[PDB]
Amino acid sequence: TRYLRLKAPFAAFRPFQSGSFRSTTPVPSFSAVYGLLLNLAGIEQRQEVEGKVTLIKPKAELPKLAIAIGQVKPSSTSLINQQLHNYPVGNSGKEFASRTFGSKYWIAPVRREVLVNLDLIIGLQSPVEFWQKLDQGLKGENFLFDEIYPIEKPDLASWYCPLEPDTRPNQGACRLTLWIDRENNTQTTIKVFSPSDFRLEPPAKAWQQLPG
RNA sequence: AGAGCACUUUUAUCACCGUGUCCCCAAUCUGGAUAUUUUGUGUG
Repeated sequence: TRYLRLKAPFAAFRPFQSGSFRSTTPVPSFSAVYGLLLNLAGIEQRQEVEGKVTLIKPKAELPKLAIAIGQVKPSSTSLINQQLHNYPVGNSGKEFASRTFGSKYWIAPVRREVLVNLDLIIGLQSPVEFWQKLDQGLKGENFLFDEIYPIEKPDLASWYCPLEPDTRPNQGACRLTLWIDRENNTQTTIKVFSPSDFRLEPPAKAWQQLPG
């Protein structure tokens, strides 16, 4: 129905299972977008549990919505190499096995990278109740978001759309994730996405319906 | 409350040492601002 714009000076979207060296994507993943939308709604996550894993999210009940992503200006990236919180991968021993109070004791720096600027025009098709809840949360009683204001109708920009095995893409993102829980599952099938540069509204294929 | 973003860019250090821009030189040589001009006119 109605959509909104946002911007931020710095951002970072680390792909999962990156390993030692971290990376990022020019466009935030769908799951991160959904998490941001849920956080702004003022509704907490369905899971309240603590342990080895803390993403136990059954899909039994969750508001339905369709999400599109826009991009107005390409952004470069930079890298910083300071420190990282290592997880032991070797038998190791000594001091780590002595104290053992949330130890994470071994430390070794490698790398990581961040973005230079972010400005997106996010598109949402949601029921009226969810939009009203968002309005109440924004107006009522990690350097990721700076400010938000709905300027839907003006300020056109490019969009993204999945591509079928034909022709060739340009300036396309590497990987994208729809739904994921950090345990044994099938992850997501569709990975490749490409942008299209045209002024008017995105096509019907651009909108993607999230299972959650 | 966004695929949970911490635990690290950390601790010391003289670009130092000696070194005359020095030694001679002329702005020199001549030239009539010259030629004429009444402060005149009257008052106890």
